[PDB]
Amino acid sequence: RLDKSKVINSALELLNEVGIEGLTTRKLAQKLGVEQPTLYWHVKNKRALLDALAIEMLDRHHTHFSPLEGESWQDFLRNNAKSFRNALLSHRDGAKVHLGTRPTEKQYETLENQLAFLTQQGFSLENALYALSAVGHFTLGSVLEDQEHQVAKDSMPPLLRQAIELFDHQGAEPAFLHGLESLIRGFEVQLTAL
Amino acid sequence: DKSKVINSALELLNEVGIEGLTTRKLAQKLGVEQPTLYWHVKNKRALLDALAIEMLDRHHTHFSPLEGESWQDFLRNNAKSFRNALLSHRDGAKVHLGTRPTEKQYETLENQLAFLTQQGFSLENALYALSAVGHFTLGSVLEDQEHQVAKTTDSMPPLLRQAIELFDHQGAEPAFLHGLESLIRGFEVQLTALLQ
Repeated sequence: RLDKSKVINSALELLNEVGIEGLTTRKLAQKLGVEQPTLYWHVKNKRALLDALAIEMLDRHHTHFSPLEGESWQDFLRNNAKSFRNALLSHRDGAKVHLGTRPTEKQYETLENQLAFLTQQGFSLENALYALSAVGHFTLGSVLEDQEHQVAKDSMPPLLRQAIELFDHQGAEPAFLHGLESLIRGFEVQLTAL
Repeated sequence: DKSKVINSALELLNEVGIEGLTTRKLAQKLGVEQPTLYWHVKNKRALLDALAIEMLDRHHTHFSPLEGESWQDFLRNNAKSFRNALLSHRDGAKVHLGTRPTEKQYETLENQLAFLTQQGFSLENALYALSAVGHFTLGSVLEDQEHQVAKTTDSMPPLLRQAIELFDHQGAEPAFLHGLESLIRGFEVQLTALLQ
């Protein structure tokens, strides 16, 4: 298994060194000191590699995937999103690596449980689904922006000036927590109306 | 001319996707030698910038409020407009990712912040509201297009089985519309707060 090999740690390191673009099975094979047929025996192509990496990031850094019992659905959602975000930021291009990942048998177990929890709070199955996907889409989107501008990082109009300096002083986390609260609060308003 | 290059580049994108897309492929698609194309597009990053910008010119048409329009309706129409641009071509959302903004887009950002503040939103609330909508929209189309690529419901657990079956029936749009409303309500609640 990849479990008993240094393939994942070696790819994770290469990822940090060159990013998802420069990460190829060829370079990984050279990093490992082996030729390609042997790396192929461990993992078949870059997509299968990224999948494994995505899941390792989740395994290592995605703490709050199911709700603490007694925890409100609002709290579950906040902490789930923060936890997913921490996973995506744990490595370079973590969000791009996640994109296109095939959920595992466990990720379905975990997503059945999440749907069970919200429907118990009076979300229709539809709205539970939409709620988790909106939080997920928002978070993925944020981290993608964030990670693309970690790379980049008067006559000017006041409002634009204020908005730029805002992100220099405060970074991306307040914007993240703000959008997350806008979502959770919007769910409450929507639930109430329906 | 550049119109020929861009239209041909858009076709190639639809044919081969963002990953198959190269300036080499584009040159041998067009009539021309690679150094000829170079003067239109330096490299893949420049090509992708040009395509992202073209999808926005063509389809992202609701970047400023049409006056009379409520801030809510503007935010809706802006987000749907933006989504249309990303969905207009294969891998549009990935093409958009990592494009730097033009001076015009910054000029647009000024106007939008001015507009939302005029409704009573703090600048910080204006700014974070706009990013939330943009980030939600981008993330949606990404996983949507990413899911479109996918080409077993009856083997998986009860609720999830029903949930995904629901997703296939009513495609991706309803989830997007609903999440867009949720952001808008969250914003409205901020609007009615004694202290933003």
